[PDB]
Amino acid sequence: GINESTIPKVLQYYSAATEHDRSWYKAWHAWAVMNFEAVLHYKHQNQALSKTLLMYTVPAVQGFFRSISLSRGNNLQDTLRVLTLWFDYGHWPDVNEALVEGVKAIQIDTWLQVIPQLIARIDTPRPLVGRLIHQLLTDIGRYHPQAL
Amino acid sequence: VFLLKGHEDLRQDERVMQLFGLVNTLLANDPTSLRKNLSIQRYAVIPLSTNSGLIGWVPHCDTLHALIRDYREKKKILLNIEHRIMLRMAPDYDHLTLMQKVEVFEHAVNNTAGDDLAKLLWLKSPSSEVWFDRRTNYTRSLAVMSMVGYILGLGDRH
Amino acid sequence: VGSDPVILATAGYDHTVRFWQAHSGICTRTVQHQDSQVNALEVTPDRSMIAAAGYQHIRMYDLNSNNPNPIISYDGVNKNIASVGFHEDGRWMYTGGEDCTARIWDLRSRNLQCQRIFQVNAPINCVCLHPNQAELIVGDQSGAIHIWDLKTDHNEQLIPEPEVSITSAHIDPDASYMAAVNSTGNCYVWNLTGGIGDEVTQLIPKTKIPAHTRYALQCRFSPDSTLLATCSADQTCKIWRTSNFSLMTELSIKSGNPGESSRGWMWGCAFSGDSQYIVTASSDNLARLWCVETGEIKREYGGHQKAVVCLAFNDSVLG
Amino acid sequence: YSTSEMLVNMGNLPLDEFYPAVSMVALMRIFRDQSLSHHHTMVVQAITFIFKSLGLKCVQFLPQVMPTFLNVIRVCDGAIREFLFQQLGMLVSFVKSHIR
Amino acid sequence: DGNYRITCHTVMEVLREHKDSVMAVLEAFVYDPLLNWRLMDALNKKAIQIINRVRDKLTGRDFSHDDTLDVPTQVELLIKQATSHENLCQCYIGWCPFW
Amino acid sequence: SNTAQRLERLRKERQNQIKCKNIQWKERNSKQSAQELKSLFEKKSLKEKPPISGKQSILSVRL
Amino acid sequence: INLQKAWGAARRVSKDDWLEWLRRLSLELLKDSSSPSLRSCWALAQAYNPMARDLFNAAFVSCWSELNEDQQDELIRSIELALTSQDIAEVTQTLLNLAEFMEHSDKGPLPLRDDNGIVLLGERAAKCRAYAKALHYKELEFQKGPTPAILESLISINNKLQQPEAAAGVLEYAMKHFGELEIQAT
Repeated sequence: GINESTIPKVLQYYSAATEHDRSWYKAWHAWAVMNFEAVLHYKHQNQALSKTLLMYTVPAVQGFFRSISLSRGNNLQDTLRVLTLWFDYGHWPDVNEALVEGVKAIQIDTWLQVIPQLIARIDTPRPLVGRLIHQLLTDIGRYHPQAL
Repeated sequence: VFLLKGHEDLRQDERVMQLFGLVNTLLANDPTSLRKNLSIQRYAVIPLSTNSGLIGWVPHCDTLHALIRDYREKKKILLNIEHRIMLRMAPDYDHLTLMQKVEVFEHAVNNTAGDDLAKLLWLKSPSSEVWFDRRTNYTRSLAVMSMVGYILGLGDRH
Repeated sequence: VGSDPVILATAGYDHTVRFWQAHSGICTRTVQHQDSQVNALEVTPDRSMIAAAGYQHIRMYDLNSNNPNPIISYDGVNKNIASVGFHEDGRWMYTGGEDCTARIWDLRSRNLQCQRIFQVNAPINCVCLHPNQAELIVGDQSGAIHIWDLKTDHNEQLIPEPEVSITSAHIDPDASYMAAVNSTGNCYVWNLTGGIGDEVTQLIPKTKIPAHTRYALQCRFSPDSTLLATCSADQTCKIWRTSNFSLMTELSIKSGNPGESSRGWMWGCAFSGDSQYIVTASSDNLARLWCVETGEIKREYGGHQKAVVCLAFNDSVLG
Repeated sequence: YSTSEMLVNMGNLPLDEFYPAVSMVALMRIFRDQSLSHHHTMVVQAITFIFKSLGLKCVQFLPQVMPTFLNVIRVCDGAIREFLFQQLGMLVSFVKSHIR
Repeated sequence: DGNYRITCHTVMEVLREHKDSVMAVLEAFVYDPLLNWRLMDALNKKAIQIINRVRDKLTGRDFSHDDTLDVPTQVELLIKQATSHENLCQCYIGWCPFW
Repeated sequence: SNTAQRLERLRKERQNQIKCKNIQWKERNSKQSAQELKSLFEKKSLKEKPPISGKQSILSVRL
Repeated sequence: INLQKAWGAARRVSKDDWLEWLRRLSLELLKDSSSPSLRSCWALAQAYNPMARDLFNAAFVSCWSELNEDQQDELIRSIELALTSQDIAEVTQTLLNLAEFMEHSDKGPLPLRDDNGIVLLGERAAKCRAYAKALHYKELEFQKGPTPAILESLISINNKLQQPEAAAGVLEYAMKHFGELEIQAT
């Protein structure tokens, strides 16, 4: 099971797998989801540090954005796990810089499926994460005003 | 044709429609499930406020309660024969204990043969070839919603 | 009037309780029990008052006089009452309800506060009292039998098998065995506590008798502790023995016609002082008096309109 | 599907008016095809008998006969067209106010 | 036991194969602050156990948390619970248990 | 009048409404008498060790 | 009253004669059907045989109700003789569709040898490559009393109806709800 030593071990295997054969959906998806499950294990540990969860949150965001472009039609899980980190750990300076480049990198016609999730958190009380949502919704209005 | 609803919160119904869309995609790319043609029928849900909404109208569909009711009234059969028997045997049925309600419930289902739905479908089939095709779809469409509904925890399926 | 050596009463869904006598099948008195159904009834040790409890109220009826009204009534609980019972000296009354509470009621008209509340996680169906009147057995729908001790405040939890609810549990007055049945007909028997002095409340699994393929409703011993009658939903009652648990006598009310299809279950049984004749109350709107040897019934009472699910039968100590 | 429904009487229509309904759909089948052009002379002489025989209960058959009957006159040619107008003249004399 | 049961086995295998996909959408539903108020009858403590129950039902650890049940056995227990007379008689009158 | 009939109507039904004794369940017990509970409801009448035979006298006059 | 002459021929042996008998019977039904609506189509039926085939069900029910018990009894034994005389698929289909038409009617299915002859049509539609009808009659037989022969026949029908899962449930019924060590290895 996922332990304090098993988690570092499987990251070496997943990271080496991604570089051997890039442009593979099952490689980036597996590596990205493990980091998301790694921070959850550490999140439950300290509730019963900023620099202990940032080492796993930053690679997780990058991994999911790469996997989104490799699916193109069946990426509902990938585009929904990004919002989980965006709405929780997205107020760090090191996370926003990764999010701003990811949004522009991927096609605009991907956030249409997650419109109800975006509208549900327009009123986030954190200005650093709040303004990024408004600008994202404005871009969707320019291209697809009939859906928003 | 839509169905303008009032004093109902349709935001929850919009979220479960998205969930059923994911399940349809999962069953679409499964070689053993795609061949059996397994899918979940959906209808458009467009909420307008915190207590209002707009649900699309699905044609050629009628509720199960009204379907059985028409069959029984045509055959000169009371709509609540099963309920009348239980009250006749024990007027205070609602206040009985768990073991006593089983005796009343089991007696009612033995004196009445439940085949109204089985004969209802056949009488509405123009030919036997159509009848078999419709019955196959019914069997495997009720099974999908049973397991999907179990995971979602659906209740009040009157 | 209850001024007779032997009395018998039946009740059910007819909202009335009929009093009978063993000498002849006539009916003596009819009492009123409105807007409720009688789950189980028992008579006080003084033989001057009967107890009938059902659906959140325990209505007490008079026997010496002719009063068709519940002179004494109890309230407070929010669910049905599974069973009632009394101490041998008539001090306190123990009742087990569907609200997962097996409490004790005090009959003293003073602020003595001799009442104790026991809480369980599942609704209970049967409540029994130890023959020494010092312990208590409570069984819920989860199949876990709880042995409650009055001296202390700790209750042992014993479970033979989960997922199956138990329906009845009784201890022979001679204190030789302890049997219980569940919703599948298995009648587990445990050899009772051997520490009669300090009440060490130890139990061991004695035997398991496979019978009553359908639901099992009620099991009860005999005053001589030589028999064991176990009711069942298959319209049959079987009387066992304490020597090697062989079928002493098998009783049935089945008519043998497929058109009936379980016309009525067999709910309760009761023995006489000499453990010779038994009285059974079936759900066919009538009760019968049987014999353990000839098998053929003795009398039949048919004054009820609806089914009867409870009967009280007691006499003098001499037998 | 509606035509197949009538052939089995899925609506539990009584036999008093079931016969005109099943007869009407059978006649219209050989009436919508130009291949059976030689049978159009006698099929109309039978349709006009059904309307006359029924009376006031032939109104519900108008949505079936009329759309096809008007199309046939447009496409047919020869001596049949003059004969069809007289038959159409008798049809409007049976159903009076429902030809709107 | 024919077409109905075999269909149930096929559906459950797909759901257990794609546990992450169906869990992600449900988490975004339960953890919505403005949408879980009707299910609230810590503040989010009840939301935690709801997700745990769903995860158990997708892993077979629902009837007994000690052991893991395979698809054929899990479906069999669901059928017995749904058609048992003890559970049906407790249903509301308007639910029409006899029908 | 009208309320005069109603006032006496309640009197007639009140006569038959006082013929029953009701004992409610008060949420109290001998919680503080933990040591005294050994004899209030814990008599433990361990007796009747000797058995007595019967001569079928219960149903001797019944049948 | 003259319909019995159409049924009572007994000289039909060749395939063409059976086809000619069917159209002779169908034409005679429209001639006297106790209905002006059906009588008017008799003239068109002669000049166009296919328009009389689909009217066979409608014409039969009109005249059959008029006949009394004695006259309608002779029709039943003639239909039984007709069904068990030839193996022509075209003629059997016309009679099979007539049986289904009567079942949907409120008057009930037409009487036959035993229980409206469900056994007869069950084995008759099998040779006509109409397994939808054959399965329906087999299920009716099962509802009366289950037998090992019926269970074996149900497995065969579902296999050729492209229902492997439906046939699998038939075996499970015999495994637990039937005698043990009786399931044939075939």
